Amino acid sequence: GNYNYLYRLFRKSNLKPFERDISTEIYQAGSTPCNGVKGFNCYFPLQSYG
Amino acid sequence: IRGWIFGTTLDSKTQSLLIVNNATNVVIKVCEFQFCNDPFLGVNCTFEYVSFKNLREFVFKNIDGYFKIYSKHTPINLVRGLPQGFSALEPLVDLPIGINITRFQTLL
Ligand SMILES: *[C@@H]1O[C@H](CO)[C@@H](O)[C@H](O)[C@H]1NC(C)=O
Ligand SMILES: *[C@@H]1O[C@H](CO)[C@@H](O)[C@H](O)[C@H]1NC(C)=O
Repeated sequence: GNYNYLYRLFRKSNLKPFERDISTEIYQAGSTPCNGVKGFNCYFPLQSYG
Repeated sequence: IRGWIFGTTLDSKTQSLLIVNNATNVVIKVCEFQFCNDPFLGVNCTFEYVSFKNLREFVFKNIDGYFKIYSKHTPINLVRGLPQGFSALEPLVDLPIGINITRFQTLL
């Protein structure tokens, strides 16, 4: 697998037309504040096709 | 007044746009910046571009990831506020900046 190529699987809101966003903050998937650490309902928003 | 900053968080974990006016030059730049808590003019880089008696007027608007600037200059008499009269601003630039915007600040 080649992991140089990434896609965002989670975001707070849909993009506006031609909106670009390189941010890498932890996505909060539920009730609990994630404070920049991975865990239950606290996910890295990028993935790779590999 | 010699510049502006625009963005969502304005600094840190998100992108933001900087403009600076520099005697004869103009500079425009976009990055995940970390500017001062109280910015100043006087004595990353995911987009970049380079080039009382008066009133300078401007409009800034963001549409479809482009950022549009219009402007006008005029002489004035009125000391208190914006003078009653009429002129229309004309387009300067239409920049493909792509970022989201929510907040701004003046540089002076
Ligand atoms: C743009 O940024 C603001 C402030 O963070 C946010 O509320 C809004 O959801 C964003 N808009 C889009 C289209 O992602
Ligand atoms: C600001 O303008 C001066 C005069 O043209 C120039 O020497 C300087 O390089 C400019 N600043 C930048 C960041 O280029």
